[PDB]
Amino acid sequence: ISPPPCQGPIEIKETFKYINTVVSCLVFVLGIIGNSTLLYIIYKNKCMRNGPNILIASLALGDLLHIVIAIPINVYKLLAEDWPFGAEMCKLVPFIQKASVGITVLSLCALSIDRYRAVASWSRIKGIGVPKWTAVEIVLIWVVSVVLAVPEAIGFDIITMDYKGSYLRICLLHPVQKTAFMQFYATAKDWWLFSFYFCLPLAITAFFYTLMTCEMLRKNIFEMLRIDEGGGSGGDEAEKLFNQDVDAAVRGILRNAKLKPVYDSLDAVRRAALINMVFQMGETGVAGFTNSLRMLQQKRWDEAAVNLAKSRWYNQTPNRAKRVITTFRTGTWDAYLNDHLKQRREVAKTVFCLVLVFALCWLPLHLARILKLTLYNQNDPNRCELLSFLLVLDYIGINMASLNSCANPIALYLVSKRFKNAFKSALCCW
Ligand SMILES: COc1ccccc1Oc1c(NS(=O)(=O)c2ccc(C(C)(C)C)cc2)nc(-c2ncccn2)nc1OCCC(=O)Nc1c(C)cccc1C
Ligand SMILES: CC(C)CCC[C@@H](C)[C@H]1CC[C@H]2[C@@H]3CC=C4C[C@@H](O)CC[C@]4(C)[C@H]3CC[C@]12C
Ligand SMILES: CCCCCCCC/C=C\CCCCCCCC(=O)OC[C@H](O)CO
Ligand SMILES: CCCCCCCC/C=C\CCCCCCCC(=O)OC[C@H](O)CO
Ligand SMILES: CCCCCCCC/C=C\CCCCCCCC(=O)OC[C@H](O)CO
Ligand SMILES: CCCCCCCC/C=C\CCCCCCCC(=O)OC[C@H](O)CO
Ligand SMILES: CCCCCCCC/C=C\CCCCCCCC(=O)OC[C@H](O)CO
Ligand SMILES: CCCCCCCC/C=C\CCCCCCCC(=O)OC[C@H](O)CO
Ligand SMILES: CCCCCCCC/C=C\CCCCCCCC(=O)OC[C@H](O)CO
Ligand SMILES: CCCCCCCC/C=C\CCCCCCCC(=O)OC[C@H](O)CO
Ligand SMILES: CCCCCCCC/C=C\CCCCCCCC(=O)OC[C@H](O)CO
Repeated sequence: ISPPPCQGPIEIKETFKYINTVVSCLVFVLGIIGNSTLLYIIYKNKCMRNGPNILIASLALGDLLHIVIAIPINVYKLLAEDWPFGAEMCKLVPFIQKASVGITVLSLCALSIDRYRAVASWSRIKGIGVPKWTAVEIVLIWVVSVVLAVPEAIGFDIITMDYKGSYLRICLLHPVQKTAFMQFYATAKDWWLFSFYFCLPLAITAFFYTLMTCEMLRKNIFEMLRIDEGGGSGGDEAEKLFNQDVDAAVRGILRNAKLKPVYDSLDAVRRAALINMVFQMGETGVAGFTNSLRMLQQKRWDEAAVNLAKSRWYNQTPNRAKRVITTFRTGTWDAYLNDHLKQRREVAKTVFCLVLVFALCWLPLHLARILKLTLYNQNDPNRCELLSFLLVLDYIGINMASLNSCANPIALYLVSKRFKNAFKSALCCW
């Protein structure tokens, strides 16, 4: 017997009824096949199961449970223009959904941490089967996500709304909560969702991804020099001593006037090539390539490559010079590519892609909720026009956030050739 009143929302809600229904059905089909296939693939590859990619199976299973339970209910609700179900279903759907993105949030954090740990060591000796502590991680992730979603199950209920004489059943977080905690949860829910399900995963994953790429860069520079010196051995002690020589070499470069401008201007990979040269000829010898240094300062890669090729250094040690100059030219590790550098590159790509896909899928909806919280005043005279914009962004945000439930298998297919090959075997060859 409770009502609402305006103008702008009406046609947007009706217009988006078909958009929301189509996106949900798309997510349902793409998500059901992609995540089932992903689970199938991950557990079968015993070298995958050995390590961090078992957390990706946790991702896929959590999204699968949301897809099979919550999305059909939402489709029925959209078409019915009412909540046709009972109170139990009203409590179940938001509980399942909140638990599922919690599993996604914590799995992505765990994946970025475990990838960082793997990079930090030399001569990694893997065990057989799922590592015991990764299994503990999975249980903990799922238990915490479920406990955090419990308030949805407690708070949601069915109420009847009267809209201009028409009665509608609506499933929502009940306006009156019984306990003081549940009343606090209702007031704080919107900020809490932004904090735990958006800010926390971005903070954890950005930090550990950054640590991981920094250690990958040091190991790649270490292998670059060892390969160019005819061979050598890695390990924590060997790397630490080498890193001190690198740090000292960069300290020298920053105190020499010819080298600092080109060094500061260069990217990380191209700085390694310049450090490589400093290791071979010393600091003053590198300063001699004024024309070449100028070209690298002005980003003339091909031009700089030719000038370096025409040098005494090139004549004496051509094989090393060719590799160094390719590094300058491409800004990649392709000339020094071995299995270690190959595996480091694939690892960085998959973690980066999954986190970025999560962030972009969810950012519009979180931005919706925030703008509505801070800005929407119904007491402001032009109340209905601002609502129209927020309602449209909220609808877009809902569909884009929903896409993340099916996006990870597709992203893995597109980014990792290992996963792409495994996808083809399971689907195209079945
Ligand atoms: C961490 O979680 C969030 C963080 C920040 C903001 C929102 C967050 O989560 C939500 C979200 N949360 S909610 O507002 O508490 C809510 C949940 C369920 C329900 C019914 C349907 C049971 C009555 C009504 C309201 N609501 C919707 C929503 N979608 C459609 C209509 C009404 N509401 N979408 C979200 O994410 C979109 C992705 C998604 O998967 N949504 C979804 C889908 C696609 C189907 C079913 C249920 C849901 C929540
Ligand atoms: C694998 C992918 C491409 C399949 C896509 C399935 C989508 C497009 C299908 C599945 C269910 C379908 C909906 C089911 C019922 C209705 C209600 C009707 O009043 C309008 C059409 C509408 C809204 C359909 C639109 C198309 C639809 C959403
Ligand atoms: C890449 C994935 C391929 C698969 C895609 C499957 C086919 C979807 C095609 C059309 C559905 C479009 C539905 C969304 C449009 C809703 C119509 C609408 O809102 O119309 C309002 C009207 O203009 C007010 O008068
Ligand atoms: C794999 C993990 C997934 C976990 C999924 C849990 C599913 C069961 C829970 C709620 C469904 C409710 C069904 C709605 C029908 C209600 C009928 C009824 O009245 O009885 C049940 C109620 O608990 C007493 O009345
Ligand atoms: C991704 C899907 C999540 C994984 C599967 C989910 C876990 C299912 C196991 C136990 C249910 C949770 C047990 C605690 C939740 C029940 C609490 C509750 O329902 O409260 C009733 C409320 O008080 C009435 O008003
Ligand atoms: C792997 C390890 C698995 C560990 C598994 C942990 C499961 C959840 C534990 C604590 C969360 C519960 C904390 C909240 C307690 C609520 C107390 C309560 O229910 O209060 C009654 C209420 O006051 C009457 O109306
Ligand atoms: C294959 C599926 C895998 C699914 C794996 C999921 C693991 C969930 C395990 C324990 C969570 C139990 C949560 C218990 C929450 C206790 C607090 C509570 O229930 O509060 C109700 C409130 O008191 C009413 O008024
Ligand atoms: C690595 C360090 C991470 C540390 C672990 C962080 C995990 C949770 C994240 C944010 C906490 C939630 C903050 C949100 C506060 C609840 C909502 C609120 O602000 O309630 C007050 C209300 O606005 C009055 O009107
Ligand atoms: C120097 C050490 C600091 C290192 C930091 C790393 C930890 C960051 C992790 C989570 C932060 C999440 C913060 C979420 C902020 C939103 C909370 C908020 O805005 O409060 C609501 C509103 O203001 C009330 O009315
Ligand atoms: C592309 C199809 C878009 C469909 C509709 C929008 C859906 C929005 C969700 C995700 C899009 C963003 C995903 C971006 C992933 C980038 C991965 C990447 O950049 O590769 C890593 C490498 O290190 C450098 O390329
Ligand atoms: C996953 C991506 C989700 C898909 C997102 C696609 C972008 C939707 C933008 C505008 C459509 C709705 C705009 C409605 C603005 C006009 C509302 C109105 O009242 O117009 C009535 C007339 O029939 C028509 O304009």
